[PDB]
Amino acid sequence: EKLKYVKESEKMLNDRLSLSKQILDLNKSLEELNVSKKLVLISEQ
Amino acid sequence: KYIEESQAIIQELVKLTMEKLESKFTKLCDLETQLEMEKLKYVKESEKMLNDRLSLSKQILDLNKSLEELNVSKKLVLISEQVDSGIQLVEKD
Amino acid sequence: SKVIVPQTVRLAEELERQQLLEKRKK
Amino acid sequence: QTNPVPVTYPTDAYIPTYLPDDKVSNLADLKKLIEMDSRLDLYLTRRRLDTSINLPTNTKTNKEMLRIYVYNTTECSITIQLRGVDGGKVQYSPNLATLIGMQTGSVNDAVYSIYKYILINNLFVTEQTEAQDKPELGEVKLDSLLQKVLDTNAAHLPLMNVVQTVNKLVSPLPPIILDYTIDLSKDTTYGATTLDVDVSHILHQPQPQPNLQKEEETDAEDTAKLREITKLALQLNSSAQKYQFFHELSLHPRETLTHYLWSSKQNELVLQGDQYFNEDAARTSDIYSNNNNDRSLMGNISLLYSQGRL
Amino acid sequence: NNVTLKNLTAFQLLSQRENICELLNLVESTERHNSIINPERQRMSLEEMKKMLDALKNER
Amino acid sequence: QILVKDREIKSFILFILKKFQCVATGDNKWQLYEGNATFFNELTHYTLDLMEAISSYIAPAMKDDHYFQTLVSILNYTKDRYMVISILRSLSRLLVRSKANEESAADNLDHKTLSLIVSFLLLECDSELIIASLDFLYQYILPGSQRITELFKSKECSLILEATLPNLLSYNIATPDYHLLQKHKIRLIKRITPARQNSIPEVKFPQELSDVSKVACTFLCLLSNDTDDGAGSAFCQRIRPLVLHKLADIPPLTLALSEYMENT
Repeated sequence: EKLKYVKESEKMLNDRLSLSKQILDLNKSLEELNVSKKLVLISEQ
Repeated sequence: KYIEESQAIIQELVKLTMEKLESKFTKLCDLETQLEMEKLKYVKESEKMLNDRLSLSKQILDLNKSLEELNVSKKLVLISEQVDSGIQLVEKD
Repeated sequence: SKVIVPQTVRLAEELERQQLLEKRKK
Repeated sequence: QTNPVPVTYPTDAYIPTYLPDDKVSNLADLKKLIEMDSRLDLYLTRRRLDTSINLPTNTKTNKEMLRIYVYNTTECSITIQLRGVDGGKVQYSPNLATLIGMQTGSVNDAVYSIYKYILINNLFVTEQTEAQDKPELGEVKLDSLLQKVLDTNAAHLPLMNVVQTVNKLVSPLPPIILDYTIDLSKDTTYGATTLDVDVSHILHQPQPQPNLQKEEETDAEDTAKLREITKLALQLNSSAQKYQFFHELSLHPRETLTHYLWSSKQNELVLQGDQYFNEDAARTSDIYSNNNNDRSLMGNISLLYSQGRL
Repeated sequence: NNVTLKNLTAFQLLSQRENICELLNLVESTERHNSIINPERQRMSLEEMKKMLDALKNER
Repeated sequence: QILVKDREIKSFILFILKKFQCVATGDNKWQLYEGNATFFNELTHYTLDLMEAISSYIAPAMKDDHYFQTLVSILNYTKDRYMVISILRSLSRLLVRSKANEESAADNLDHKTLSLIVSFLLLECDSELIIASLDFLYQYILPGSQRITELFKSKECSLILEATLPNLLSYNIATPDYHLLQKHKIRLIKRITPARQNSIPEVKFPQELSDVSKVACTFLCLLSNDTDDGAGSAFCQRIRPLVLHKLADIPPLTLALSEYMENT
């Protein structure tokens, strides 16, 4: 059980970081074309 | 004599068994504390990820609506079967 | 056969619980 | 189970505490062992309870693929299943896939995500919510998204309705579907017609382990061992009671001997209270005769006649 | 497996009579006393205790 | 009411209880002769019943109360079940109007007895014993917060409560089973109609709780109302996610655990 918890925590952290990078790039692209709002991660306040 | 030797042997055996079992209990308690620490960290991270996933899905819905408002042929689609796996801006017909 | 919930016991339980709830309201 | 299942054999026995501590020198060790056994039982029964947290995710912890070829050869729908599909992973409806952030998962994951969404946005009708601002208590106030999902123009559905709609919003994983109608002009085709489908979940084959063959054996073995221990404890009790009787006799002989005589007389009198009740004394005229010195049988007649029972 | 007044009184009286007859030394209970003690079982249990003690001694 | 106003009967009950305590603790002063055990047996039972009744009329028990000590000794000793339940009721009734700060009888409950009662909580095949243990613990932690601290001071009681209460929430109420789904396999229906696979089987939800679950809900609600930054409030936060799983599986639980979800 302990090993399972550790693995899942690490995977979630990595996915969060990758998603943050993707969101930054997508916000840049939306600003490039046109947009009124931006994607926001709740964890980053 | 017979029963006396048996008594001495039983005393020693019980003593050693008690010590062994107490050591096992100490090990198990330490391992349980470590398990609780890991579970707490996992719970925190998972709640954060779930809140982010729900909010991000709602934002994606709103942004696709907005893109349809301003006549843009693009869509925001999940790269895979979740939000955590990644999203991207694609073009369709 | 035993009476599981006497009248005075139930009354005292309700009274004490209401008293403590009122104290918490303060 | 909600009751302890009364049984026919003794399930435990006290250990006598009236033995002399000087002569018996291994009672302390036996009691220590009993305490340790109780502690082990407590620990096992506690740690065998389910307390694992599982939040809804996917992609849980390769090159293996498959190619399907179709071609008409000369000299109409096509469906294909994969048999590695259970109810453990289903396809969320396109509407539900916007409420939650995922598209494929389990059913309990969908239910948990629905409840978590109802929790994040304050939608349960509470005392405080009613006081701030008729709907009942513990009801769910619907948004535009929840209404698009449940397809109801109401506003105050209870929770059972929400979870039953969740049950409605789930369908199995869709099979492989191709539409290759016909081809009759060309000699052969061997066109592209290729499908790259993963078979990873089938070649790994994570299977459980055989059970219900040692559980019964373990239960029977433990029961037999417990019964043997209880029998030995009862034998110990018997020996201790005999010792206590002889010790008490050594302390006060006269009183114990008088008690023995009186008790023996009384028990013998009791054991002779049903001898003339055997259809031999009943069918013959002996016990009804008046010549019997003891007339405890016929003397009742008068009373029995006055009560009308007879 | 059933217990009635007759069975209970008979059991108690049998126990009393056995004890008293033993006081006067009118009974020979060697079979019972050596099936309960069972010196063969005593030797077996003693050797088992010795083996378990050696096992606990050598694991360190 | 007439019996309570009688010093003779109360003194006799106390005498019999002290004899029972002497038998239980294994004192060398007075050792019951087994030839009389039968009599004594019946005696004890009747006495305890009497005690139970009059336990309601001596409600606030002071520090050095002989009834409480006798009863806790007998509780730690006996293997009878009728006796255990009677003793638990009698103890829970001797703590009705007692203050936490004021010195009361609750200081005669060492960690051994509390660990024993929470162990009783740990059982599964006896609803009545679980309900008795939960009622005793409710009456225990009810008057104030120092008793919550004394309860959670013991590591064993804390661990058993933490592992038991959420599982007691879903006690004998037939949660929705997600195993028929994992065992259900998806094929094509054999047989001009297009090919369906098959319908995923339904999933039912419970519509009412059991008595053990209701008592556990009330206990959690009461336990949640303590001051933050103190034990008992950290317990609810350590316990919350499992309760969230339970709530997701049972709606009447969400209706019944309102006070718990408010103070968290």
